[PDB]
Amino acid sequence: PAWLFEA
Amino acid sequence: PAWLFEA
Amino acid sequence: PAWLFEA
Amino acid sequence: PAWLFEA
Amino acid sequence: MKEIDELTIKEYGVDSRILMERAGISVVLAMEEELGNLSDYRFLVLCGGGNNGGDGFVVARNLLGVVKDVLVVFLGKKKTPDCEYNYGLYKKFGGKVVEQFEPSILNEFDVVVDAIFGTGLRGEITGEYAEIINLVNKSGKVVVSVDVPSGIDSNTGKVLRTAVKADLTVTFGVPKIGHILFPGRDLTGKLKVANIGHPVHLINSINRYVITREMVRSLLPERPRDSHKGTYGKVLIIAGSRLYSGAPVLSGMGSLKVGTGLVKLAVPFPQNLIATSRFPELISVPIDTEKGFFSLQNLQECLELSKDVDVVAIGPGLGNNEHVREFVNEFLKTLEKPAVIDADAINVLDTSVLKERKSPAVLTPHPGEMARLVKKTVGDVKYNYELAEEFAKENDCVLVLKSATTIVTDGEKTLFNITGNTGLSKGGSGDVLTGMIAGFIAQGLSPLEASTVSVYLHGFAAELFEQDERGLTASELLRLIPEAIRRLK
Amino acid sequence: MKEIDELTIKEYGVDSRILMERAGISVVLAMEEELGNLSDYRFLVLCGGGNNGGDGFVVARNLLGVVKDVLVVFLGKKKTPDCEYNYGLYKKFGGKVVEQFEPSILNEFDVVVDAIFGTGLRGEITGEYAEIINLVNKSGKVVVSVDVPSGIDSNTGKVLRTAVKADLTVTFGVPKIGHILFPGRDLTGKLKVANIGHPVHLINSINRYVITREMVRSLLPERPRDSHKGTYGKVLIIAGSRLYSGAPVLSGMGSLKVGTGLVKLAVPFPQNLIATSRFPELISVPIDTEKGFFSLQNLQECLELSKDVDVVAIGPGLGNNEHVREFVNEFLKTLEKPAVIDADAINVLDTSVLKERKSPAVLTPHPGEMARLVKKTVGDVKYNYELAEEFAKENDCVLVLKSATTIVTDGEKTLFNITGNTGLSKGGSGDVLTGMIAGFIAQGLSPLEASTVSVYLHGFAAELFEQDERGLTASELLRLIPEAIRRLK
Amino acid sequence: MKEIDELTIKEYGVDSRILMERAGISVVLAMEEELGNLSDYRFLVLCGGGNNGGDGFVVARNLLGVVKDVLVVFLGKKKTPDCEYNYGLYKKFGGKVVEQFEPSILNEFDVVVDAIFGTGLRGEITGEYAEIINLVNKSGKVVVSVDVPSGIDSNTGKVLRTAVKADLTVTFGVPKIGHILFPGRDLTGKLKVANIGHPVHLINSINRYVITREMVRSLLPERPRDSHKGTYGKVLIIAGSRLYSGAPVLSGMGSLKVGTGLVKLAVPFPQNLIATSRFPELISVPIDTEKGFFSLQNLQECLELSKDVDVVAIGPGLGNNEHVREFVNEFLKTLEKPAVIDADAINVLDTSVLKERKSPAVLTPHPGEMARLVKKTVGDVKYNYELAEEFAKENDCVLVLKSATTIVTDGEKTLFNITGNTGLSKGGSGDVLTGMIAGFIAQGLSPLEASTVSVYLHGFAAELFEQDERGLTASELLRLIPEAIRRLK
Ligand SMILES: Nc1ncnc2c1ncn2[C@@H]1O[C@H](COP(=O)(O)OP(=O)(O)OP(=O)(O)O)[C@@H](O)[C@H]1O
Ligand SMILES: Nc1ncnc2c1ncn2[C@@H]1O[C@H](COP(=O)(O)OP(=O)(O)OP(=O)(O)O)[C@@H](O)[C@H]1O
Ligand SMILES: Nc1ncnc2c1ncn2[C@@H]1O[C@H](COP(=O)(O)OP(=O)(O)OP(=O)(O)O)[C@@H](O)[C@H]1O
Ligand SMILES: [K+]
Ligand SMILES: [K+]
Ligand SMILES: [K+]
Ligand SMILES: [Mg+2]
Ligand SMILES: [Mg+2]
Ligand SMILES: [Mg+2]
Repeated sequence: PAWLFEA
Repeated sequence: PAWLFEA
Repeated sequence: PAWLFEA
Repeated sequence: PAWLFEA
Repeated sequence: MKEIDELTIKEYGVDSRILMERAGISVVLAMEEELGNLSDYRFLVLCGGGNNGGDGFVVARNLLGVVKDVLVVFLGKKKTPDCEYNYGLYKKFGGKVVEQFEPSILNEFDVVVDAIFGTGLRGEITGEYAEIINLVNKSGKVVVSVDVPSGIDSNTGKVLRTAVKADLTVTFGVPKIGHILFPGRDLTGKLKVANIGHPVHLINSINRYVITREMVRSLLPERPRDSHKGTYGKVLIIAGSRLYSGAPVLSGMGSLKVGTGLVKLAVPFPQNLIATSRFPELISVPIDTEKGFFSLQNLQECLELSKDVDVVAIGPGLGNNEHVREFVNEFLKTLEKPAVIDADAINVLDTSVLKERKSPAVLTPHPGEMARLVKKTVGDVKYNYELAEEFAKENDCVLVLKSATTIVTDGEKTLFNITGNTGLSKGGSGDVLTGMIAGFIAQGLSPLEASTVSVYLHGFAAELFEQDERGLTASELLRLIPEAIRRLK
Repeated sequence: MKEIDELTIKEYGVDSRILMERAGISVVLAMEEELGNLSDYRFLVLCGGGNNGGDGFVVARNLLGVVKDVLVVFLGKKKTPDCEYNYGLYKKFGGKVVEQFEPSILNEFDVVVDAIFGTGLRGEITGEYAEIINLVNKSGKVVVSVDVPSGIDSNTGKVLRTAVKADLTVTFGVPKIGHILFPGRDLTGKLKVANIGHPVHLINSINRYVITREMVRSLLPERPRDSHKGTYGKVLIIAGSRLYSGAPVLSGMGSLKVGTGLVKLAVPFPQNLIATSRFPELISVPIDTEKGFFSLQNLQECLELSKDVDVVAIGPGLGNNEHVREFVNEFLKTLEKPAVIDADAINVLDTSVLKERKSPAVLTPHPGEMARLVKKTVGDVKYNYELAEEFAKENDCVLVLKSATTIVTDGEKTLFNITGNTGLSKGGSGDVLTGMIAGFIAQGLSPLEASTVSVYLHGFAAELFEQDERGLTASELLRLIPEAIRRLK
Repeated sequence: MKEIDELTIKEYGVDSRILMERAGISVVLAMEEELGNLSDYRFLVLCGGGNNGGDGFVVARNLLGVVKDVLVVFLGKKKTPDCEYNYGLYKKFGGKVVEQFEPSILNEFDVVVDAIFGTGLRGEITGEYAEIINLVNKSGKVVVSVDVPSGIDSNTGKVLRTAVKADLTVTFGVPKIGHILFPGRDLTGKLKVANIGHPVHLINSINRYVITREMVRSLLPERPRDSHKGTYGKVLIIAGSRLYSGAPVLSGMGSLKVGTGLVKLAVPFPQNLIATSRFPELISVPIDTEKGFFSLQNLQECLELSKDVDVVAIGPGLGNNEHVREFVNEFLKTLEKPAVIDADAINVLDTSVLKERKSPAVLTPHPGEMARLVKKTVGDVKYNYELAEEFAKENDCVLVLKSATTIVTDGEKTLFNITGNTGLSKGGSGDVLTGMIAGFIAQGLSPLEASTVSVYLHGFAAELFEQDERGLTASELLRLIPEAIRRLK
């Protein structure tokens, strides 16, 4: 899940 | 898988 | 963490 | 058991 | 909550659009939490013309370019200003809206986001709306409902002709009563409550609450090490008859399993012997009766027995005949101790007696008993929290109206219990709860606190049963109460 | 099934040889599944002159050049066309057939494939055939039976003088009744049912079934979350006497453990107090009797008690004297509720009463009780499914004829139960099952469905007992019912 | 990105306040992810007068009533409109702002939220601002930076006099160059990139990228099963001298470990024998030299050797004297094959030669080599991505400017590599990378793709070293390359 945050 | 054998 | 969601 | 199938 | 939105906008000055954006992003994040990565799913977002639909447009827009496909079917005839702004943004970001719904459209999508109606639902759903909802419900797709599943009345939990059955409901600020009471509770599926930016002071201003683990943990009485049995109170239970010998046992053990110091039963002889044969730590006093039921001839002995206890529970298995009615009413009129009033004591109760009592009371009816107590139908009282509040306020008591969701109120504060399962839909369950309440009152909790803590732990004990819930019995429930208590901490 | 083969050949047009080839290869694959790699074993294949033997030749031929040794002993005097074709193939592929059987031949083989007789067995086995079978049974070798162990009548499960005792039986299309009923069930050893290519529509056309896990799972009633005790029904159990105080308890708990909402017992005082001393969630109504047994003096009170329930179970521990007979028969004649009729209520039953009743009934005799009910010997009724079907049809009832394999029939549909063990061969087991059936009827299942589900779960609960099955008692069986229910899902 | 915000507001029509709200909530959620539950922490939020500070007010406001304490120190002299709206909301929600900073204020807080300057930082930080930042950096508290740690120039990664050292930086939309290049990369601590609602099309419009795992995975060439060595290309490496015998070995193995089919070295005799004594799968051609260095006398033999390969790497350990310069330049002027140009071949390179070549080139300087190539100081070229872009564009080549963050550009596209550690700050590391690049070009990747994939895998291999990174050597790096490749998938 990476809707909000990209690493 | 039970195409061949029913217990 | 429950800033956003309460169960 | 390999009566039917050889790999 | 409508007040809460209004106040946050008009008095705190948060732009309505900011609340709507926060709402929509909550839904997206909740969907991730529940579905994992969203990038492979295809989404059908159904939007009404109100702010529920506006929330839906915010969702649709925030999925654009991140998931496999997004389509909005707009089902209204006009748009509120917030919905309109969001609809405009969705289109400007490249989103596709159609206004015609097509029975086969569900085919090419994996997730339905239900943003048709929220709290603004008014009146029965018909026409296209009904068809679409019935289509969604037959589809087998994952359904996520925005705020409240469309077709649930958010004040009552009733279905207004038809309603969406959700896998996940994302609600804003606080749970709505319609997530809590059935059938709405059933249609809600898994509920997440999202903080969308209301001031915390307003959110805490709601007067109706769901009983939580943390609330019950903070109410559990203390167990000081330098204690003795009297520290933990004394309960008298007046119960049983020649027809109903089991009930006293279940009530008495219910008081002991929640930590009460001393429990005394008064039960017609020889049915009193049944209790100590099963649980010899109970005191079971034999009462000499003419025909196997309490009557006025036993009034004096019961009042005597009452002097040396802190609380009296009365009702389970007394039977219901004229002499029981005379005895129960004269007793309660004279008893100057808190009373827990259940079962057949409710069936015979003269409610004037409640008004004249100086000491407190808890009443624990199921809806059939409530219905007979107020001379209404089961259907009018079932889940009727406002009626329960009026009753408690008029009669100065705590009312515990039992059902899969239990309502606990003193007329000012109302709490809703959601623990439990269908294993409690079986004779003897109520008897246990009655003992628990009396027990907690004896230990020092208020009638309302005692009721809150007991309904939660009673249902939680049921959930801890190891095998299929339908096999649960009251005896096994009793064994589970101390594990429920340990798990609460 | 003979019809099924005929129809698949003559109407669907599958060549008989193709069915025979599919049969034989099933046996080989089943043997692999059960023995692992076959290449090190030596096989003795015994073939009769019929199509069972033809199946055996297909087996023998398919083992050639793959296993250590294969020998066919052909024991018939002539060959059917399919057997002949296969015999020819076996020889053409280099296979050795001998026609003389030699007591020491078993010496040099590891596995015996029994293809002597299948469903074509007619009459007692004698002569060489008997000798060979008796030799195989003394040999200690692995025995695999083609279709049915030779010497079992496939319609009845009886041994026709002598029969092969198999480690593994491979049967075609559907189980035969002789795999299901004893002694055949015992001689079958492990049973595999092979699909040999019959159209599925014909296979599903059989009217007698083995009760399976999947069938019972699909019949279990729903537990809707918004429920209350009345959702799950109310049972009255009329049971017990001064001689037999235990039976009511076991029956009542049996209803509660399968999920029934309310259970009421009517039991002669003071034997009624026994029930709530053990299980205080039971209502145990005291019935005033002259001498400790139900009689006509109790008719009116029992019919009154019946009005407020969904189902009545009657019989366990009533005793059997004239006044019980008068009471049981007058009661059942007037009772307009489903009845579950067991034990002493069967022993006194006037079967005319069953014919005149408008409401349904289930009867649950063991063979001694069935024998007395129809005035036949135990040996004539034991495993006599056709007699059970005629009885159920003539008297408009469901008959549950209890034994290690239980037969459940309404005269149209017959189901066979194979769950359970010898721990159920002990007083009190029947009483439990009676409660279970009544309980499931109260929850909304038909008398036949209720009986199907109860016999399976009752035997399955027995199997879940942790220690040696001979130590199982009814009380421990009751504790196991909710685990059985959980495991079914 | 400033364009990206402007365009999302002015053309897509997202209200600036909505972007600011989304920004602030990202910071809160990121802090939760990194710190767990926030409810016990005390927060000091430092806000400037710009939109970075406005983001900070959104944070502060969203923590009110949920955490132990929140205090804003407002450090500006005026507020932008968005900051002002948010400041107003924070106060309306009951938040405390002070405008005087007090050296001991850090005492009573656990987390500092740095919202002083973001991308609007202009010029050196002095005065109160500097003091506050220096105080925060001495405090030992948890520091969370909003967008960019204050004092880092977000276009360059330089410190403008002083800057906050963050544990966590939450940036919006895309990483900024100042998170990527040092010293800013070091001050950023852990970086999270939050989606605040920009259209995905604009976010993908950025021309400078960070090389990610997923990018490298999609670029790795295929390994078709029906292949042979020529499928995977042929590399010639011209390298080494009597002074520098090791370099050819490291370069040649670098090509083989990334999957190249054939690798040929041309190395002055007898230093060529060094390579096959260590790795006998290398072809190491002896070149006869006058004094141990390549010169024009070897031009013809090298061009001959070039005909039968796909790519040529030249430079590692050649030495740098006039005859090497003449040879390297004449060779490259004639070579009509892609060239990978490193080390001493860069030190002697005439850049006119690059302009006249028809075939492509990759140059792999460290900053000392780049500095000498363009006649500037190390400090002017170090991390100077615009200079690297101009160089690549002017000379038609790919430039790989090596440093802890490596810049890879063809003048149009620029990629930044962040894999690796200080174990690569050791002789021989560069030689390996040169082989890797040539190897990937030989396998079919473009010079730019080959460079992208190689810098990432080279640094990733370093990170997989089991012991302390300072003990890593080039030989051990080579052993790790195939694990890096496996982990990429
Ligand atoms: N489906 C359900 N989910 C959760 N709780 C339930 C459910 N059904 C019943 N209960 C709970 O079990 C208790 C039942 O008490 P009630 O007095 O209705 O019936 P009862 O147990 O037959 O009474 P008695 O104990 O006198 O026989 C209540 O707390 C009720 O809330
Ligand atoms: N060997 C066995 N295998 C499987 N089930 C068995 C076996 N023996 C008995 N049972 C089952 O146990 C139950 C026995 O009931 P039955 O009424 O025969 O005897 P009982 O238990 O003595 O009667 P009561 O309960 O009145 O004492 C039946 O379901 C029967 O099918
Ligand atoms: N601190 C670091 N973090 C990440 N990568 C680094 C670091 N230090 C050096 N490197 C990498 O190691 C390689 C070093 O190559 P460079 O040519 O600078 O020196 P070298 O290895 O001495 O040269 P040679 O291999 O000819 O001896 C480059 O990719 C560089 O990016
Ligand atoms: K909705
Ligand atoms: K056989
Ligand atoms: K900052
Ligand atoms: Mg009750
Ligand atoms: Mg029996
Ligand atoms: Mg180098």
